[PDB]
Amino acid sequence: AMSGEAPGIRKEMKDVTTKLGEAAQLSCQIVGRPLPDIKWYRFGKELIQSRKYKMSSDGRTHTLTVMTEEQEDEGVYTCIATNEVGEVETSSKLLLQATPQFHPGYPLKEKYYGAVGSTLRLHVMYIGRPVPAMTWFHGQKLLQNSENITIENTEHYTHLVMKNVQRKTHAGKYKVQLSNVFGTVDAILDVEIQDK
Repeated sequence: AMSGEAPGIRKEMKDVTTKLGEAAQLSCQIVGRPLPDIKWYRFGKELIQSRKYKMSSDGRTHTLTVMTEEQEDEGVYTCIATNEVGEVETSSKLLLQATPQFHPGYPLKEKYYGAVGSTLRLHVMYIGRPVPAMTWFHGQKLLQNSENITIENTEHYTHLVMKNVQRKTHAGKYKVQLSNVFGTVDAILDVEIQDK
């Protein structure tokens, strides 16, 4: 006809939390005449329906189902509703839940070796949502950022860098600890310094 109604949001998308590895339903209501066509977006790219991204619409309620497998599934999801009259946009975030766990796929070795006088970097990949409190220990001493020690913590890893390693000062056992509301986990790394 002469007139159609551009898609209108009845219920906007809301933030959703789901256990990592389980299904996540992101839903919203948008109404238009003609009925709106739905597209889902992720990092500026259109999501195409698959087994991982299931898409449901009855013309009013639009739901995206994400079968979470990895931490990277978390984040922004955008639903765009369109018709000849116009288009609307709505976005929300997916929050994952996972007990702190050292990343399988990047197994930690028992012993690590640092050349004398060189910098040693311990790069530990982990799985944990929400991002866990991360802590490093050398013996019974809690590691803190300083001139020769730096610790970069990310939602994907905890990175310890030690400058100018010497056997008397840097050799020994190290403990990396990850903790969140769900639980805690730790690993012990045996560091040895080799003259070279």
